[PDB]
Amino acid sequence: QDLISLSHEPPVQDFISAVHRNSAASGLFIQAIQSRCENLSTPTMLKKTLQCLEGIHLSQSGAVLTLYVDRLLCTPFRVLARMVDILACRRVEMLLAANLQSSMAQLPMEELNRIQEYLQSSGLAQRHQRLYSLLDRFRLSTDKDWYVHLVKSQCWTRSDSALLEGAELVNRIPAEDMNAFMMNSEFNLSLLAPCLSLGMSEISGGQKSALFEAA
Amino acid sequence: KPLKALDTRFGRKLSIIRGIVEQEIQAMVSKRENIATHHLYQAWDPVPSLTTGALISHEKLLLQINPERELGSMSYKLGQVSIHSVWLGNSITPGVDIHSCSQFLLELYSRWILTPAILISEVVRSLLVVSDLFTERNQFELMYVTLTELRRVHPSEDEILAQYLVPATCKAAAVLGMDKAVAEPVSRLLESTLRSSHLPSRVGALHGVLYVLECDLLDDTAKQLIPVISDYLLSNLKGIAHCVNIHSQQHVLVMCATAFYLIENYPLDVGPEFSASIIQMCGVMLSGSEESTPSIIYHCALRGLERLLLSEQLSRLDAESLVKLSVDRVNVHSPHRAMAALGLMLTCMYTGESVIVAMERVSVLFDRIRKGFPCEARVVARILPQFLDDFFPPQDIMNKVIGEFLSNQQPYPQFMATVVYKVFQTLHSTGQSSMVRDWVMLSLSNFTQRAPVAMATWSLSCFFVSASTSPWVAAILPHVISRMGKLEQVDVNLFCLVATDFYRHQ
Amino acid sequence: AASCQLLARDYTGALAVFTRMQRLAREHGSALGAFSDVLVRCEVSRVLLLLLLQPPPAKLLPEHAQTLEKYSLPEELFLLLQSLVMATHEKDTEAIKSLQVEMWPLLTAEQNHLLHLVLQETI
Repeated sequence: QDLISLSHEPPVQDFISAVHRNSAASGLFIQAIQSRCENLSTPTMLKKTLQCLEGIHLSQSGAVLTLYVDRLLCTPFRVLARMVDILACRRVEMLLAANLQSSMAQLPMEELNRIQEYLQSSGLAQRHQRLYSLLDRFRLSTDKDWYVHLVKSQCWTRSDSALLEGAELVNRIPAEDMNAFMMNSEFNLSLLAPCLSLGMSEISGGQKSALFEAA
Repeated sequence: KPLKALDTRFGRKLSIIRGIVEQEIQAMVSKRENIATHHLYQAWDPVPSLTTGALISHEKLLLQINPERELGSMSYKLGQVSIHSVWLGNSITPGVDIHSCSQFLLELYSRWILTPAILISEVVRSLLVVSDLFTERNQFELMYVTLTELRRVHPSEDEILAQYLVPATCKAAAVLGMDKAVAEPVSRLLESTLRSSHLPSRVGALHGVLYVLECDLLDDTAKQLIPVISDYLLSNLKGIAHCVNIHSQQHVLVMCATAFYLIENYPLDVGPEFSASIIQMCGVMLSGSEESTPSIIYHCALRGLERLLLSEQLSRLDAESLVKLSVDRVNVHSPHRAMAALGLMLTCMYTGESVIVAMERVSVLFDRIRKGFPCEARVVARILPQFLDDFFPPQDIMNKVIGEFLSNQQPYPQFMATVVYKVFQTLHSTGQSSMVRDWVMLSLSNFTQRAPVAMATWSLSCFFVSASTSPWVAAILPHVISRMGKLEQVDVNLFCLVATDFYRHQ
Repeated sequence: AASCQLLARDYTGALAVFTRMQRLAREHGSALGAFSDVLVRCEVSRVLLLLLLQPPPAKLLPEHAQTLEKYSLPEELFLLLQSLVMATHEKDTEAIKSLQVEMWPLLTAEQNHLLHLVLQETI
């Protein structure tokens, strides 16, 4: 932490650039980062660990692919996620540009299976297209119930950002069955306030609403 | 009073549209003193019905709030109880017992008037403030008698007593019948106090003018001492024409409020050149920059101008001048001032070769869709479907909608797609639904030329879900506009579904 | 004046005053001292006001274009402002929640009101 934390100083920055010219020293460097990942979560410390992992030895770069997928990419700081993604796409490019004998004997097949199962099992592969596309090409180098199913698809979820359109999808439910399709197992309680507001907008203008009664 | 221009088959739609406009004006401009929470639908006016009754909703009192008041501000401001309410609440026309407390106060202040100058000033100010609660004509008689006795006894070189005394004497005279023995000293008092140097003496005298001019059918000799006030209003609108930030704020505001009242309810007593000069000076007042004329002065003068427009009194040339000034202030850049001027152009296009004029002003509203902050565009997208549906026949509005939805100089076609949906389902009369199908075919022949691909497929998907069958395809349209960009295999599936559903719709 | 307009809910006037403050601080700071404090307060609050009301590119002046190109001042709050611009452009609400929890001590009460309004009108 003190090595990365002082990286703007010329002796320790020249030291870090001297680490990148040795294979086993950079491998021990990335093992040292993997050992102490939990205390590197503040924005300045992660920004310095991304400035120190930008250019390393071109073999060991395959290993930093793993550290760009498993640990650092799940941070909620979006520029840190973006910069991990830029560096990881750069590593997969510089891995594809090298020899296949040096890359296939480095990056395992079952470990790449673990990486892509972590990408597909989480939502991170839907976020960033280039990383999953480059990993896949590295693999390749070697109407009523339908509307009910639609509102099941876009209301029964963890959380959304579209709350107005969600309440408008709840609006033209056939209104004889609202509590069957609102009082359910996992219904969003953040969609439940725009249901109240739009039901009040329907009551205060004209004929009464079933949205406001149900909500 | 509640207007004559409403309660018609035409006026109700105008009340709806201006209810939307003024509703999000009071979301943007207003001062939440009534309101504690953060919600959008919080507009609330404490005007009761009138032996009191229930509370009147805000959508029913559209332009009843006086121009003396800041938008949604709640404080005592010398115009709380109108003498309409004095004459018809308590039936006098020429659960706490408040009446006994008011009688005991009149006894106390009549004995203290008849003591240092400070107590006399605060007692007359007290008497004017407590004067909203008097429920008997004898109380106003005793009020006016004690105040004329104070005017006779106390000397004249005390202007603080004057600025707390003049509205009290004028209101005590205004509740009573405005007879000659009452009208001569009150008008002499007002003509004397309008020449003073103390500025809230002018403010209190002008509120007293508003109480005198309010409801009493007034004497023919006493209405000839009106044009002193009219000369005062001409001079102090010509003086405060250019600069408003320098002089004052509440003086100009109450002064324009009584000027608009004199235009509205007493037309014939003053010449038409006076109302023309007020419309000219207020057109100058609206045309100031964002630092010259403040927001409260702007909105109050503007609300008074459309108050005069909804009255059936003004001539057509001054109405056309207000149309031109309203357009040239629609073209201002601040969002709430543009919204208020949009309310002006709504009320201008409602109290009345004209088809080309409608083309021009609807193009003005679309240019205010293009440039403009998104709350303003929310308001215009809420207005514009029933607007175009009920003005002029659908071929020209359909050419405008097709020609200005697909522009690359459109910042976002989101709200415009909601407009397209509401316009299509307000154009689903059957013989017009055939015309709808013809416009969809012509627009598709325009759609065959390419936009960027994800944007093009999304706009086509919104257009097919927009103009479609009744039961369940239209309800998808919020979800269709939930994702604006971001092409997907789900997007291709739903686009194919609605396109094949329209292939059998013909 | 800008604090008074953020009290009275005139946000576009606050944009105009904040850009005027930054321009008069760049003409007279080339910073020195409290001109840099003026610049820090403006460079935070204009970004919060450009995220609150999101202007179309017609009324988006090139100074707004330069600073929205700069983000899309100390390193912590600069990093969190870049992350919050990237989160509101992507509309990712849980990230904005975890940013309001961690930008609350770093901002003054006017910036906390503006960041509350940005987090409100995107959900």
